[PDB]
Amino acid sequence: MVLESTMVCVDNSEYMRNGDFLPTRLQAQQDAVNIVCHSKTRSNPENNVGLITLANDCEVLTTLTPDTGRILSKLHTVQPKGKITFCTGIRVAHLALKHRQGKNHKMRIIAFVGSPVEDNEKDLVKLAKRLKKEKVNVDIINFGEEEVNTEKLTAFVNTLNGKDGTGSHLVTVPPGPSLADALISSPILAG
Amino acid sequence: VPGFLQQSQSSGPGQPAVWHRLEELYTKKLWHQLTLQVLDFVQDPCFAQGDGLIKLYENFISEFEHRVNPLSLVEIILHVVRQMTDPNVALTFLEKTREKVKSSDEAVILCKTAIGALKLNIGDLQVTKETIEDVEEMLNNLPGVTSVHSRFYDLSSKYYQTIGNHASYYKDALRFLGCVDIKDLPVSEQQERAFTLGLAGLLGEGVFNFGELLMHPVLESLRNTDRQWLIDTLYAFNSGNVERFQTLKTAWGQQPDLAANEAQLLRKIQLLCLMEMTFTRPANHRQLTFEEIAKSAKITVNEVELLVMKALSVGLVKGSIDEVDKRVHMTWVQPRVLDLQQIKGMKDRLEFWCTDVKSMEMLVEHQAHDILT
Repeated sequence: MVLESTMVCVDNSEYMRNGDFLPTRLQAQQDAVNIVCHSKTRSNPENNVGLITLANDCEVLTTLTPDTGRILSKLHTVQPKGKITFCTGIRVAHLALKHRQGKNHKMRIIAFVGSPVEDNEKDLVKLAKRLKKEKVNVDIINFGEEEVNTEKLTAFVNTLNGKDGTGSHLVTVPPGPSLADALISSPILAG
Repeated sequence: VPGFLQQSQSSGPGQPAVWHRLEELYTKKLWHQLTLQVLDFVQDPCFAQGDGLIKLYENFISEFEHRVNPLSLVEIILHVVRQMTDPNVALTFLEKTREKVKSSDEAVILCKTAIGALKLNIGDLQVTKETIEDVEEMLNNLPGVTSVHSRFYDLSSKYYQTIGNHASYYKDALRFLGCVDIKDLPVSEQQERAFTLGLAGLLGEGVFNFGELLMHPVLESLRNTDRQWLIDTLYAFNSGNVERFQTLKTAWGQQPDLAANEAQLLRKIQLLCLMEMTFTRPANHRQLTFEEIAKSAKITVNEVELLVMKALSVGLVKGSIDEVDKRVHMTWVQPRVLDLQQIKGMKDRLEFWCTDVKSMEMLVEHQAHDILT
């Protein structure tokens, strides 16, 4: 199977507590963690997946482990109130990826951005060239309400990698009512 | 339910403009940009009959959404209570919001501070000290919010207004003086704020001087706006002691509340000079005479006993009194402030100790370095 370590990032920003995604984004992104942890389980047994809180202070409560049980426990009562912070959210998972015992696993990060961010374009392009030097491939899936047809995030994924690098894909929520399972139905079949 | 917020959609000219977006915020079912926009309308001064009607819909939001923090619910209820004018029905509804909301973040600190802010009309003294004591007990873990500690000062200051142990007000106002990071409020309020703070802190019996915290950098800009008779008399209580002109000048400046504590201030400066007379001299030479104390404190020779021995009970000096010549032998001292050009002379007193030990000790083992090998 493919060798890599996937680090899932839940969105704890205060804008993620609304029930627009049925029944609530808390359970919606919980099912999103359910489908990414079960797919990586069906993908390779050697994949270890932790969680990271992006907004406010960034702390990983569950050390990187192949078992998602403790991750599912932290999905409940997470108290996702705070202001979204982007620039640190990728690097905090990058440090968790440098603590891996085995060096044969590729560095992989999946994050959810459900809130408008104040991150400047200079900061995301500095992280883009930094990830170019660090080879890390990040697959982001945009939830929630944000700038219509997100650009700085799309340009972030574009300028993140190149040639090929097969790759970083960005999935933005369509402007219409839908279930969270329908939003994650596309990435699970094809990245 | 939609028509309930549609009848309240127009509060006046220009309101339905942004309300066209406000009603489009819950159609997308986002209650957060809705929270910030509604809270902005609640923060926007109004009649206000709009928030009183729509608070039931905001309550309906909190029902099925089950999430949104009570912080915003306290911020809206403090705006509505002003228009309700009745604290009792506000206490029944606020305590209802206290028991109906639970989150990982502690809601007891924000609810009890809201109850304490609404308890000013009860009027006071009955349940005040109990809930006020519960605020900082629940604030001990984990005080990372920094926002509610100012509300703790609000209910603690209104708890002090009964007078109320003046000595405690400086400690509570210290808590506020360190709680808020940036003042971000007009100095015209903080000039009298630090004024009555200087009054209640100086008139306190537990603190005889504390001239150190009088120089605190965040309050010194507030003292610059204040008249300089208070700052100069605070320097009289910093050093002094008499300085009979300045301790009278604070009676010229502040008429009330000084007449009761005036004799206490005189006793406080009479025990204040005892540390500074032995501290100022290079000395020691720590043995003084009755003529020094009786001339400085301008008190009779019979009361210098009570004078110096009370300072022994204060704890600023442990010294003993030689009553044959009526001399006073000081011991140790109470450190208070000091000053610029003192770090330099401190390096002189140090470097001299440096070359002393260096020379002599390098002479010691200079003799015996041979025999060691």
